[PDB]
Amino acid sequence: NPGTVHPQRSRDQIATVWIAPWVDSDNAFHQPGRVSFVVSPADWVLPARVN
Amino acid sequence: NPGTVHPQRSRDQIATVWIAPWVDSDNAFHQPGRVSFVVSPADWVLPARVN
Repeated sequence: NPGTVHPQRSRDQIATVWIAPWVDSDNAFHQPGRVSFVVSPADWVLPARVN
Repeated sequence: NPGTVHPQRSRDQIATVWIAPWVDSDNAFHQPGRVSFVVSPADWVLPARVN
C-alpha cells in the first residue's frame, strides 16, 4: 500500500515589543504598553520520513 | 507586567505687567492697572522613571 504521514503544522512565532510612554499630536498621554505581531506564520512541515 | 506612570501636567507660568496712567485718542484718562498673559502653557512632563 502507499504510505501514510501525519500532516504537521508548525506553531506561529510571535514577537512582542514594549512601548514607552508617549504624547501624540492631540496631547493625550499614552502610558507604557505593548503590541504583538507574528514574524513567521504556521505552515505544513513536509515529512522527514514517508514510511 | 508593563509599568505604570502618573501623567503629570506642569503648571502654566504667568506674567503680569503694570501699566501707568494714560490718555487714549478719545481723551479718557486711564488710571494705573495691570494685564496678565501666559508665557509658557501647561504640558505633560514625560517620566524621569518608567519603573
